[PDB]
Formats: sequence, structure tokens, C-alpha cells
Amino acid sequence: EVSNPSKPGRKTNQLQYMQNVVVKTLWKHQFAWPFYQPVDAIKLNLPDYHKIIKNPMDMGTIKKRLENNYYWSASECMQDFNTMFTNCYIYNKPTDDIVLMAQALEKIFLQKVAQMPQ
Ligand SMILES: CCOc1cc(C(=O)N2CCC(N3CCN(C)CC3)CC2)ccc1Nc1ncc2c(n1)N(C1CCCC1)c1ccccc1C(=O)N2C
Repeated sequence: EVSNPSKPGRKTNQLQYMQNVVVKTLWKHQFAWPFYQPVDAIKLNLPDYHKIIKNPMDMGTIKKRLENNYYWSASECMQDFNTMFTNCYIYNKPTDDIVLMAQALEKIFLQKVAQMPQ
């Protein structure tokens, strides 16, 4: 999940940008806090969450993956962000607050990624 002995990982120029520009800009958004940690289906009372969401993802995991050089390339790290936002749209109702919070964060994600080098 945040490290794998058989998985090749490294740090590239792009992966440094994911960590120092993308993760770090988003972590400081006032709507980011629900994504610091995995969805806790006990605390939030979500008996069906892990039946609908097959691959949970959050920014804490991503951040930790970056610090561990878990990833091979930055597009792999972008896929994790997409999973995290997409899970949010999939599980929740169209007008739920968390949907509108994920959309605002996702927009900034793309603006930052649009300036990534290479
Ligand atoms: C570890 C924090 O975790 C959460 C906490 C609380 C909470 O009650 N606190 C926050 C801190 C408390 N202190 C301490 C004592 N002191 C005196 C005052 C301050 C005060 C009350 C609420 C939601 C949380 N965490 C969450 N993580 C993913 C999700 C998530 N909430 N939301 C919600 C986020 C906001 C709207 C929806 C979801 C809800 C239902 C279904 C899915 C999802 C979902 O998709 N995600 C991504």
C-alpha cells in the first residue's frame, strides 16, 4: 500500500513536482482535510462503502507513497489522485458537500499538473 519490496520505485523530476507542488498545494486547501486519511467506514457509519468503492485512496497514502519513492513515474501518482476523487463522485450523492469539495480540489490538481515539466 505505501511500500512494496518487489515494486521498483524511484524519484524523478516529475515525482518531486507531485510532492512539492501538487500534494503540498492541495494539502493546504481548507477543503482538503477529509482526504488526509483513509475513509473510515466505522466512524462515518458506511456499511456499504467498501462494497461500492473497491480501491480506496487518500492524500495521506499518496504523500506517504511519495516520501517512500513508491512510484516509478508521476502519471502513476496522478492515477492515485484520480482514484481518490472518482471514488468520491461514485459513492456519494450528486449534491453532497464532499462532492463539491472534491471538485474544487480536483480543479487545482489539474491546473498544477498542467504545469508539470517534461
Ligand atoms: C479524522 C477526521 O475525519 C473526519 C472527522 C469528522 C468530524 O466529525 N470532525 C472533525 C474533527 C473534530 N475536532 C476534534 C474535537 N474538537 C473539540 C473540535 C474539532 C470535529 C468533528 C468528519 C469527517 C471526517 N472524515 C472524512 N473522511 C473522508 C470523507 C469524509 N469524511 N466525508 C465527509 C467530509 C465532510 C463532508 C463529508 C464523507 C462522509 C460520508 C461519506 C463519505 C465521505 C467521504 O467521501 N470522505 C472522502
